[PDB]
Amino acid sequence: SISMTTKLSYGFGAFGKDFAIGIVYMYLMYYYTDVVGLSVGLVGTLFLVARIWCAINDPIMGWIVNATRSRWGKFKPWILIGTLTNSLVLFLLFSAHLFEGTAQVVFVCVTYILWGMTYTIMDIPFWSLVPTITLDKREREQLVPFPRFFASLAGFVTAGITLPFVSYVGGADRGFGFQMFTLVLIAFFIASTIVTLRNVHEVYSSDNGVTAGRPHLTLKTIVGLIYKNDQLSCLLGMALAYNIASNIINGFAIYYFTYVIGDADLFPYYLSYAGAANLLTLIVFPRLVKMLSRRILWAGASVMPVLSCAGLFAMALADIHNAALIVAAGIFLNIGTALFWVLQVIMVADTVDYGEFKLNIRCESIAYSVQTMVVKGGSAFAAFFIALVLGLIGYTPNVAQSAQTLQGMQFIMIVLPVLFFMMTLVLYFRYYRLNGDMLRKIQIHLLDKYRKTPP
Repeated sequence: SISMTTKLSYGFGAFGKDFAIGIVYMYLMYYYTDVVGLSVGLVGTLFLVARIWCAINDPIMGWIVNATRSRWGKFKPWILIGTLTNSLVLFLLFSAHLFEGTAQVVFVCVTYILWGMTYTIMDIPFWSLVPTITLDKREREQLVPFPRFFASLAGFVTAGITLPFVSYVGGADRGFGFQMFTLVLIAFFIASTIVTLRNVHEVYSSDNGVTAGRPHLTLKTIVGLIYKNDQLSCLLGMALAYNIASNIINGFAIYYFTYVIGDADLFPYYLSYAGAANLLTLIVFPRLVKMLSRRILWAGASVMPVLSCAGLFAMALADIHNAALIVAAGIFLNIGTALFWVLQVIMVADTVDYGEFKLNIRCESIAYSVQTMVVKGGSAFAAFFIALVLGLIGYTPNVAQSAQTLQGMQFIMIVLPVLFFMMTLVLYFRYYRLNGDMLRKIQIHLLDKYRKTPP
């Protein structure tokens, strides 16, 4: 029933959506420090505060999107505004190398936080289009792999050709090449936004006379829809734990690839094989959901990175530091993250549907606001837990540290993501219920309701 054109246009939309932020996530540290000359402490504090601010802003953006009424619906206008304003703020962000002194710092602080906010404006409604397109289990399963694959491909093409571009254009003057590549990103992002706005046509969307929308809602009642929707709360917990675990693992990988190994011959192969695994598991997700249960795929999504953690734990117990083990851990982690993200989008859709069922309110913006809130709070809480463990083990900041202290810090860093994954799976298998006959019950209920309600 889903137009192949719709799948591919939403995929290109996701490509442009993530191709504009991968550069930030991946090289804003290197820009701010190696090009602009700012203290690592300042940059880290800014990143933490901004992630907290975005997490708090997310539900406000959900309230805004839900209470919106326009010609193109309640999502497309905010999608366009977000893309445009975020492109502007991105270019301004990577133009920080011009100023100096307090003028620079202030600039850097404004742009960055604005960027965050702006992207939030763009992010929530985009994904909220998913539950308004299908409403069916298999259709969602074979829909969301397109955008997830395209997001991952954007991230990996960034990691691949973002530095060669900055080097070719400008040369020496790294800020200039950065802003030129930024313009490239702006072009792709706006093209993708136009594509998704024209082609993606929301079907079962709030705004429709039959879809049980309640636009005039308070912030109190809307944020209460999160707690009242017990399944959306389960999703909140699951995704928060999974994001904390994956952020801790990614920070460990960054630390051991940037500072420790020093063998620059490895990271290319690690990235290549990780991207291969991720894109392959995304391509083959429509298959294997029928071959293997939805629950089974969630379990595997969290278990594969647990295998990666165990492998690198064995690696740390010795000092072999085998590159084969590194690439295997990366492959497993990437398979897990792909499965997780696909199932997570499908589950946000399922949860907005279950909210319309249990309650009588349809609200996609809030569920995907929860998604983005959790995406940001994951990094926030991972940093919090790492600082907690450091203070507990007595990690003086960048001063001489015992050998066993460092090895134990590494071991506990390996361990606690396993705890978070066990938490995700406990919560899933004990409280989640949207994978079987329940899903079809919700579907038939909503479809019959729409059929009976006067349009």
